[PDB]
Amino acid sequence: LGLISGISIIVGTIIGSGIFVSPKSVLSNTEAVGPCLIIWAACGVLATLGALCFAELGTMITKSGGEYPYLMEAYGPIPAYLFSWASLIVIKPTSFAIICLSFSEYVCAPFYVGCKPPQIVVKCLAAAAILFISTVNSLSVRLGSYVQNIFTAAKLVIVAIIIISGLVLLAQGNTKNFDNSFEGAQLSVGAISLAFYNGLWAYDGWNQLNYITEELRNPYRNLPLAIIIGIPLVTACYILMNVSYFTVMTATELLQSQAVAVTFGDRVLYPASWIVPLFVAFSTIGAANGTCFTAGRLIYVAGREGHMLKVLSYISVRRLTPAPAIIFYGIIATIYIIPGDINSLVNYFSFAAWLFYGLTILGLIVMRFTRKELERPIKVPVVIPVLMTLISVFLVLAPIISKPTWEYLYCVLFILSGLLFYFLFVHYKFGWAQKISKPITMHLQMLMEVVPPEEDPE
Amino acid sequence: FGTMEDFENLVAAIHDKGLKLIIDFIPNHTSDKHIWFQLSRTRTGKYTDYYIWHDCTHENGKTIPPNNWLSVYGNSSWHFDEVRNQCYFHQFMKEQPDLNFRNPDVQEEIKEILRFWLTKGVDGFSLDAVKFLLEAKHLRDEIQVNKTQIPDTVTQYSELYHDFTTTQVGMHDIVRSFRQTMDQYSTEPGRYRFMGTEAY
Ligand SMILES: CCCCCCCCCCCCCCCCCC(=O)OC[C@H](COP(=O)(O)O)OC(=O)CCCCCCCCCCCCCCCCC
Ligand SMILES: CCCCCCCCCCCCCCCCCC(=O)OC[C@H](COP(=O)(O)O)OC(=O)CCCCCCCCCCCCCCCCC
Ligand SMILES: *[C@@H]1O[C@H](CO)[C@@H](O[C@@H]2O[C@H](CO)[C@@H](O)[C@H](O)[C@H]2NC(C)=O)[C@H](O)[C@H]1NC(C)=O
Ligand SMILES: *[C@@H]1O[C@H](CO)[C@@H](O[C@@H]2O[C@H](CO)[C@@H](O)[C@H](O)[C@H]2NC(C)=O)[C@H](O)[C@H]1NC(C)=O
Ligand SMILES: NC(=[NH2+])NCCC[C@H](N)C(=O)O
Ligand SMILES: [Ca+2]
Repeated sequence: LGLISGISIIVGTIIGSGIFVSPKSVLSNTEAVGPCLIIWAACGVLATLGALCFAELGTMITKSGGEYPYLMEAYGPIPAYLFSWASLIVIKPTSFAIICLSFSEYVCAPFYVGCKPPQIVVKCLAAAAILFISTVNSLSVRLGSYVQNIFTAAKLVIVAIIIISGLVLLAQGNTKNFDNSFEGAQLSVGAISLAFYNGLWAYDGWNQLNYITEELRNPYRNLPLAIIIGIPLVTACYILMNVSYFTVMTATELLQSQAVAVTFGDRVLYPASWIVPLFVAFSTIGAANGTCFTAGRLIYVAGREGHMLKVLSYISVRRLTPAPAIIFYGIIATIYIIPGDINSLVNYFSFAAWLFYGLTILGLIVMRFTRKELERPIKVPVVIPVLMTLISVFLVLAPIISKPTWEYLYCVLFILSGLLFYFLFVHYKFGWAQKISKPITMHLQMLMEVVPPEEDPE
Repeated sequence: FGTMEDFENLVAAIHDKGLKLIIDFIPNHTSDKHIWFQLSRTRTGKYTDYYIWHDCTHENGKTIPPNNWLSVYGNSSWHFDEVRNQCYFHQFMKEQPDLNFRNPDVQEEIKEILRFWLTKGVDGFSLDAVKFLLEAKHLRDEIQVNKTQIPDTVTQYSELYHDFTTTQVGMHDIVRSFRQTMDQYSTEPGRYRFMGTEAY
């Protein structure tokens, strides 16, 4: 991989289903067009300053996983255990639930033209996408990657149609929605903070950039150069798509809209308006099919330290797929969509993710006072992880002191419930602990035909 | 009532509150100070047949009309024009000459007015006086309610049966073509255009 083809993996991973779902709730919190475009630019700065901090840790430590070896080197085994627990039950199944709910908003919306589709059709079509993707990825290890090339191709076709059609209509003089852009706004730290949650969901994927892009012709120069080029190129596409929405829509019509891209495609492309619910739905299950490939990489290394059940990250003998980890992610994702509601799963995902984004970036500053003699090839200026830590404190504390809703309580009570399991199964190796786990490991092994992966660390 | 910018600020403000706006539309007649009528009575171009003109015998300051048809507000529905030296038809007042909807140029002009206000963002129309749109071209006299009444005294509108001046064959097809014009602005979902008719 060169430099130019290193940009292609960064852009193709970050651009997903977020730009088709998030513009309604960024505008709903900052109720003007002017501050709505400031937020979509400021999340592009947080995503590039966050990915530069992860690029330093990824060449410093050189152990696979996610944030798990970065948290173990800085604090010890307690926040490393809490990351593998909170990514097992909170972070990874809610990501799979938001995407499959985003697929169902776009399949159902052209059949309800001036109307709102009922929640039972949105949820029972999103549940059929979770079960179908979990069945395909648990049987056909090579089939998920062949169709991924035509899902990436359908994704950046509909992105280029929206960006170009917005520049043509803006040239003809359709600029009357940007006239008094800063009248009617919120300087509230609960409304600004929730516009950052939904804006940073569309930028999600900047922290998984470390591992699959170490295969470059000259790392330690081409990796930090792929972040300064790759993610501000995504920020240029996200601002241009939101400008393209406000040329055909008022800020009031965008709030009263089920799917924001089927409303755009009804005013611009009339005799072929069905290509927007067709390509966005292909782009969305391509984003859900991609996450089931790496299911088990963090599970395996956390099980090696004894911080995770080892019956997960077993491999089926026929159809060499990580079938226990894929089936477990599908069960928690169908449980999350029954209370459901995108704008409640986005706040639930973003509170847990940015609690641990700010712990590894603070761990970068801890490892400069505690962990010298450590051979840093990439080295950031020290003010970049300082402000990225303080912004992560703002994204955690401000929702619970301004607009405390009930999903922020279930997210705390599920993370700290893992803190009890640390003191009963890791810290105090009780005798009745492995009297339970290996009976479950042995019987699930014969039920699914799954073996230990014929694989050591590397 | 204001300017065109006042109307455009009102349509935008109605839409930000989630409301809809319908306006009246008058297809049957214009004022006699309309530019089409000032061109019609000098026989200028295509505008000669925009209104319904017929020969009459105006002498001694009084007009002998082509038939006995009466205005709704009550006297003869024909008025002599001195420049054209013919009589024109009006259903309501002599300052309101009726358009000739048997002329396809007139039907094209009404459609361009509808497209003008639909482009401004008006959500629909209320059509006034659609039953008065067409009249019989044979121009025969109406039947009196009282047949022994002397026709010099038949001046009130309620003294005639209006079989030839209201609801003629072809009127409903003109209203259906108005609905077809508005259907080209109704294809986007959530932006259906309303058409109501008034006939009392
Ligand atoms: C209400 C809240 C709680 C809800 C909980 C609901 C739980 C529902 C579980 C449903 C499981 C569905 C599994 C089928 C998924 C098929 C996906 C697929 O394509 O497979 C390919 C895979 C390919 O196999 P092949 O066809 O043989 O090649 O098929 C299977 O492996 C099917 C094996 C079924 C696996 C069932 C696993 C159930 C585990 C339950 C263990 C519980 C232990 C609890 C002990 C407690 C002790 C304290
Ligand atoms: C195929 C999908 C199912 C397979 C995976 C689940 C297996 C079924 C058993 C479920 C758990 C049964 C009780 C725990 C048994 C192990 C206890 C133990 O002694 O650990 C030793 C264990 C080591 O065992 P070893 O792997 O045998 O060495 O120590 C630990 O791993 C500590 C970490 C425990 C992590 C617990 C994970 C529990 C997953 C289910 C969570 C349910 C809530 C989901 C979220 C709420 C709904 C939204
Ligand atoms: C047409 O109707 C009008 C009614 O406005 C008649 O005009 C005058 O009506 C008033 C009553 O309000 C009488 O006092 C006048 O004597 C009427 N004028 C004349 C000249 O008689 C009018 O008579 C009707 N007929 C015509 C042919 O104009
Ligand atoms: C209207 O019709 C009536 C009869 O239908 C005409 O004749 C008058 O009828 C009344 C009935 O009570 C007699 O009292 C009158 O003597 C009749 N003759 C008249 C008024 O000349 C009547 O002429 C018709 N026309 C009008 C204008 O009323
Ligand atoms: N690991 C993941 N796939 N996370 C979700 C990525 C979401 C993606 N950035 C989007 O625009 O929707
Ligand atoms: Ca008429």
